[PDB]
Amino acid sequence: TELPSPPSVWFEAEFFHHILHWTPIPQQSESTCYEVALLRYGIESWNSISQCSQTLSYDLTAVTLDLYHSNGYRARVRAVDGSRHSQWTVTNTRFSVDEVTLTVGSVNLEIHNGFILGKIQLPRPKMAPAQDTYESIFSHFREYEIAIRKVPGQFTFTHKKVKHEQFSLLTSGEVGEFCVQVKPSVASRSNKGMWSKEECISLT
Amino acid sequence: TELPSPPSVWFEAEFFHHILHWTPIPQQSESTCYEVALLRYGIESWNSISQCSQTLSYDLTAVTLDLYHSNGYRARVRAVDGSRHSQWTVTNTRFSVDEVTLTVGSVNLEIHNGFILGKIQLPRPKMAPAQDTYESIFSHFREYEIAIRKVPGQFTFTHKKVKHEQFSLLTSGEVGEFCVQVKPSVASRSNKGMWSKEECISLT
Amino acid sequence: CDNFPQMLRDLRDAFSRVKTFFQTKDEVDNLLLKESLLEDFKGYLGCQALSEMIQFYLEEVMPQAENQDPEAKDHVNSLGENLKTLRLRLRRCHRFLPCENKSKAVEQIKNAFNKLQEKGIYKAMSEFDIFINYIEAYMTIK
Amino acid sequence: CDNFPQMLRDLRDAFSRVKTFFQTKDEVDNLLLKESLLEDFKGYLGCQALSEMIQFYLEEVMPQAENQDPEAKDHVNSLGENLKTLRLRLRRCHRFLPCENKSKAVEQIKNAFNKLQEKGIYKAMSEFDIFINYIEAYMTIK
Repeated sequence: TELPSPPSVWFEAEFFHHILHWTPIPQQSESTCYEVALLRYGIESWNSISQCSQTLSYDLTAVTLDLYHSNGYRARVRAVDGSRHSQWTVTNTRFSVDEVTLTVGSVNLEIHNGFILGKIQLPRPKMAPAQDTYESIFSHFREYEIAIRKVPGQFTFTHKKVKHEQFSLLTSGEVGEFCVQVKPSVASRSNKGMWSKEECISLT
Repeated sequence: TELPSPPSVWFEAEFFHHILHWTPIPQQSESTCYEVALLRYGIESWNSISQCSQTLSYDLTAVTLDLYHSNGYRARVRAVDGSRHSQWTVTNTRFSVDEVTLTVGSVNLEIHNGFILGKIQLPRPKMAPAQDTYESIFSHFREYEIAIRKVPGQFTFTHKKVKHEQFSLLTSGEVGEFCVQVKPSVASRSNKGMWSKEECISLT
Repeated sequence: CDNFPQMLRDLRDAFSRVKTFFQTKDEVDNLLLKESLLEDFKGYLGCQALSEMIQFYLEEVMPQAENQDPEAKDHVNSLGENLKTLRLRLRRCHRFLPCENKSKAVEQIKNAFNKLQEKGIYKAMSEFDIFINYIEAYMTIK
Repeated sequence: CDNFPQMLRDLRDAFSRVKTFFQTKDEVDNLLLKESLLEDFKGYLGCQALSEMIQFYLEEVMPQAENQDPEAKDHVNSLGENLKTLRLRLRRCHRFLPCENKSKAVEQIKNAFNKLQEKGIYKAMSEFDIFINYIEAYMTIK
């Protein structure tokens, strides 16, 4: 008779995109919604961001801008229907820079000499202070994994690794097209990354 | 029947003036002289400066110039007459900067306003390298004790203390002459000093 | 110097495998490691602070834990080795953990003295005047 | 800072009253305190060297001496107090003997932790991620 708490709450961050996520209480009625609440680690003060959300994800980037200067956060979600509510279900872990998934803005390819130059525009998110560029926060140890595919070819790849947003790739001449993807990281940290959207370049 | 060693050997140093001194063996015959030998602490190598000296003091400044850059010396004297000699009598302690008696070149007095200015020319010994000025060796902590006497007056003094080679003395006007002496030292060290030669100044 | 970046990571990794088991429990939410420690770190006691902290985490913290929550034993220990291992690679590149290293000169000498029996005492006391000339030399380095 | 010049002197003075009794005996004339020590002093182990030396002179050297030549007992002890006394006035003006001081932040914290029983273990392990963010902060200070 007393509403069920949401099974689990968790973050799905990316450089300024700290969306919260949760799973629905079983038998969720068409009138039930959820309440999203935050907490700046260091102050026993929970702040209610949302009173009602008929979604299973809320974007908390804006109230978590200090993420990369703070010591994490704690979110928690609650189910609401009529006068009753479900116990709060807090995030299992603290939300810091640790859990942010490293992605990359894009990659442009230029076919030169007989080699290919490529610069990696890091991500530039709208809701991101000027004082906080991907380079500021992550000043040193930016490495990338590069996967190059050939076409016409088979769905196979060559793997390389660099330490700057501008790399090159020793070309042998004989191909009709190359495609590349990147995956960033910071050696000092264990943050997982995400392979960029494929960016092909015709050699012909 | 075997010549007696000199009772004791000792230094009487002053900024570059490292004279050695010793007492005569008893019943010193008119034909006995002494042998002066040095030793740079750090090398078991005694070097004979003098073969014969019918004195009781030898000036070793020249072979001890490194005194203020070295870790001391050890002198020793021996009695010689005919084919026999006396056991060596080494200095009881190592000769370093410690045992150098701090003196001062001089002091010039100028009678101004109604006060007296005085600058203390530190000692400038001939056999002293340019690289070694009293200020170089003794870079910081130069203090002086000042004794001022009044004349006409009684053989009494006023005592003061400064920290620079140029000091002044609050004058009350009513005297006919003042005389001063100084005594240097270095607070970091326990070196004894020597009161300068009196340097009077007529107020009239 | 040695392996700066990497060794840091090897460390956080040992933690990612435990972050949970422990963050689950943590209920009160006030910062223990107050930024004041980051101040002792940005200070001259910095080497002491860091050494005192590692000393803290491998003797008090983890120990009382590995046992406390047995199921955690195996992994707390793992982290607590990447720590032991960081300490070393650290107090090697002297530039970082000097307060945990020890002078060879002081040993060579401490050696000579031991191999000079009853006489060692005399020469030691006779050069103390130089010892003082050294100590002062050390103070002008400020 | 505290009493730089003077305390040095107060020390050599305690020695002038003994310089003899000991320099008399010293027969072999090779430098024990090799200038290499002055090198560890002009180095990062400098604090260690000096602390190791004082540790040397008050535990090995003097001790074995004060007793060795009883007649020297009273005065070696005197010097060995101007030493004890220099140590303090020194590991106070932190700028000089940091390797002998201990962080308050590490205590305050080490305090909090002790006054949190079974729970202290959890929060300690939960913030270790921050500890690592500090340690790295300390390394960028080089």
